Amino acid sequence: YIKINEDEIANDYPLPSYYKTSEEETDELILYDAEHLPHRMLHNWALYNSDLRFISLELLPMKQCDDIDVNIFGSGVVTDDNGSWISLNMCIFLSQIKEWMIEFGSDDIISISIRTDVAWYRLGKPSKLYAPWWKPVLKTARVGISILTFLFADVTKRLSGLQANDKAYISSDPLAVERYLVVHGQIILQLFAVYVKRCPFVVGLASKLEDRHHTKWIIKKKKISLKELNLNPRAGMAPVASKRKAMQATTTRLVNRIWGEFYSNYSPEREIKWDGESLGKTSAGEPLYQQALVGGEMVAVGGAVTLEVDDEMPAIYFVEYMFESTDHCKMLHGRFLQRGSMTVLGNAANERELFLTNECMTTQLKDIKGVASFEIRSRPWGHQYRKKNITADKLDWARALERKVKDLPTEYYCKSLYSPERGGFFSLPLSDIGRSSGFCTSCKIREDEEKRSTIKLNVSKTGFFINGIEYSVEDFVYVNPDSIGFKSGRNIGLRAYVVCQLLEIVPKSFDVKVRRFYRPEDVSAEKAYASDIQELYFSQDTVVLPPGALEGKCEVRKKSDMPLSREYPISDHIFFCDLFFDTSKGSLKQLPANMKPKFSTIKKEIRLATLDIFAGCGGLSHGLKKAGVSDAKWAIEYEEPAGQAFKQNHPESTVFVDNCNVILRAIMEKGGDQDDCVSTTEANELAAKLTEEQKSTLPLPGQVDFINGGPPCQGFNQSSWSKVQCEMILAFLSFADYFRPRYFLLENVRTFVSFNKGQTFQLTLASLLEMGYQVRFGILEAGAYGVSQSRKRAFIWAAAPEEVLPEWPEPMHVFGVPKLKISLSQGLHYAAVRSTALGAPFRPITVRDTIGDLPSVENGDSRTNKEYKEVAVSWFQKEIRGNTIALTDHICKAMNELNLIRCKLIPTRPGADWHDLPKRKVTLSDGRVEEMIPFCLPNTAERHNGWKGLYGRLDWQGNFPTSVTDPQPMGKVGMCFHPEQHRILTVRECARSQGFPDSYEFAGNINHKHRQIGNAVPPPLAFALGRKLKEALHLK
Ligand SMILES: [Zn+2]
Repeated sequence: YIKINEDEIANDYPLPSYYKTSEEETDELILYDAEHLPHRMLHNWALYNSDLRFISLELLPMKQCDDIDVNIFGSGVVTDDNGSWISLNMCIFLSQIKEWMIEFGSDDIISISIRTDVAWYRLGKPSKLYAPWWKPVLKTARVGISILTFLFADVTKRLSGLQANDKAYISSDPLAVERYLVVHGQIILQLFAVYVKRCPFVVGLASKLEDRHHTKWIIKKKKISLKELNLNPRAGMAPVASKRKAMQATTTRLVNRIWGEFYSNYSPEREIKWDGESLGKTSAGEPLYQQALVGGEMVAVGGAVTLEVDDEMPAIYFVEYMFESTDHCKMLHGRFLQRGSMTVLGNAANERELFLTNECMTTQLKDIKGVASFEIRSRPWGHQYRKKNITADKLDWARALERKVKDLPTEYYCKSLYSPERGGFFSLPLSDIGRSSGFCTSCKIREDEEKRSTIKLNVSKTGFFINGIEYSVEDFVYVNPDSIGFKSGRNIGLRAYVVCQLLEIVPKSFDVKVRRFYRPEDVSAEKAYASDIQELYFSQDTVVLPPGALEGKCEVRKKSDMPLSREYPISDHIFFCDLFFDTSKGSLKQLPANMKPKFSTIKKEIRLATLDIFAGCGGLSHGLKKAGVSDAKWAIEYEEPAGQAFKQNHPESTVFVDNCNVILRAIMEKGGDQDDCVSTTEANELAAKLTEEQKSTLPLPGQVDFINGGPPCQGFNQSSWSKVQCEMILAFLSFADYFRPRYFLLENVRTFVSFNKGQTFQLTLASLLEMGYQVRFGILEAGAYGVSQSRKRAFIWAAAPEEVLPEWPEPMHVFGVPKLKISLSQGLHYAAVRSTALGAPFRPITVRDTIGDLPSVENGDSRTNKEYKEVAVSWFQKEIRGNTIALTDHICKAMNELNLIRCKLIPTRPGADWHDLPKRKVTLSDGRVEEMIPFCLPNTAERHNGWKGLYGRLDWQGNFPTSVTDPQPMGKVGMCFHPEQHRILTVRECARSQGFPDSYEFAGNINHKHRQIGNAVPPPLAFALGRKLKEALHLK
């Protein structure tokens, strides 16, 4: 017997996918424990190997065989045989199928059947997931019947002559079609043999199969004897059974109105005389005028005028001041009033809403096309003003509709200042605009920015200014490392800022001489490992640089004067120097006292009551509480293990382990607002079934001052209203609207600003602006703030009109990722923070700095309590271990014997992955011969090839990849193995990768703990945001 394995057939079949199902699954031998076998047939069947990888039916033999090297299992629904035959166009799991059969469809109705060791199985319509592995079998059957209708090289020429119109077309190339025929040989040879029996085509095909021999087998006779247990991978596993029903979200009448209106309107449903007297004179001695006539209509400071434009739509300018030119000219100054449609909002903005901008313009009075009605909205803020705002909104909308019906001029309103450079909508400086004093604040800002572009040397000849930063003699500066003169291995060759001491300014328009400081990583990687992050080595290397190669200023002190407080995400540009590094010998020595280097010399209750929606294990809440800005008094979490973990880590919190929509409905029912609720009847029934004690502790408007959390947006095409109605972002925005918190921090994945052609982001911004918020957005990479796991997160800050929008934390660690840009419109882009790829104050955190001291554990552990065996060595271990003396959650997911063998066979070299496993039939101590190489990708499809990272180890000096949120030791494992040990990353190691302190505790199964760790904002990034918010909170 001759068989062809996956190497040749892999071209036609798609990329290998894996089988998943629900908990409904029963054994097969127990149903029928015991040629003349039961003929039970199958619905929604599927086939797989021992790794639950979908496998073509072509890999099973035709006759009896004593030993079948390839093991194959199946699943489906066992049902009564009805003699269903195919011509064109309770759940069970099978045992090791021993063969398969084509039944001769004399009336062109050929069927499909399989034989396990117990009973026959006729095959019906398969599962939709297995259809890609099902269609090629039908295609080759159609080819076989086409040749049968026709009746070796003559046949190949005949079938190559056919074009793509016929269903039995393969390819016009003789060689490719011959390869296709020889690859699917037995599937045609047996079909021809069951009809001609000794036709030359048959013997030619057999000869070709021998020419492409890949596996021999022995044909035998009746050997049925039940001597197997089940050996099925599916047997014994408990599948995930949640698939929570996406019920319609509970929303307020405002958010629902906005989203429904958007998805229903779109988606697949002259005399120029003055007026008055001058109130003063400008600096240039020009008259200052407040009011003027234009073509019979009015123009005044604080109003808006229109400028004639070439087509398109006229531009609107907010008048700042009016003056008469020296040559008796009527001229005015205005600020650009961007229309809502041209901002990042796009089509999700009202027609009547305009946004102030920093761009200014100056023009003659006679160039005005006309004056448009324009008012500034200053509605009061607070939860108690929501009903009045709703009534005013309805009245204004009715008035606008009435005016549009009678084709009257549109009345505009402005309530936000759109700054794309800062990337957000801010509050209007009502006391700084429309001053009519002849001074434009935006013009002053532009002039100041222009002044921040010149390399000017001060009169003292001992310093200069660059980028608005003053440099002086004896200061400490940053120099780009270049200016001096694998997936895991991202930060493998990136150097931090070169710290230098600027000694003398030598003119050349001048160059600066700087003495060099040497970082620990310059000596060796091991020295950088066992040393502080903020340590510098003194040296006597002086280099001359242009003044444009200086990035900032820092401080350098001794060990005695270093600050006592040590926050983990370091926001202080402070280093300490104690040792001397000699480049000639590379030897570190003590600092001699002969020179005595001139080092740097020293010379409330704002905590906000917090409601944390979708809290999870509490990473964001812990980070914000460590920064002294959040209380985490209330939390809401659907998942039971996540709520348990939150209650474990935050005992003082009040955790609601319930649906967000149900909790919102209960809150809005307690407050007395039922007519403002858009909720399903199921939500009403669930909310009505709540303990009175729980309803007594529910939050109410006025008791919440900070709402934070990340909604689980499904995203992923322009979905209709009936599909976007069930998203949790609507419930989150309804929470924000009803409670009216002073601050609102939304967190989501990087692709949040691109879901549904970016409509979700625009709609979120539109809802937040309709509420009356100041909204800013950005994308932050957690890897640049201390963690060793790259994670890009989109953050949206929202603040009350009278509050201050927090700034974005400055990245302080090197990370090789370009600027993270959000595209607004008109080719404009916004970057939240600078890309610390070519330079940063501190070196990147490596894997060894994170998991280099934890005790070793074998593959699969359950001991949740252990003791440390090695003292903390690096800076990260010392900082994250703290005073903890009991190691918790140091357990790893247990892999089967085959996966353990595969992991042990992976070499402990950087960049190693599944490409390094040897090709050999392995045999674990179970009687199950298996292929060692996990995947068999097609030779073609280069883009769909190069599957690097799967079964991949971690580089010691690399960083944790993004693909370790939920390690899965069944199919596509990914880059999750340990750098040195033969195991998957433990829960504690994954927590340390995200910056979770060793004192943090997780709850639930290992899968639940990993899901909590992967779904939480890193406590480092959360703490950085918290301290930025604390800085913003002290201004007000
Ligand atoms: Zn201006």
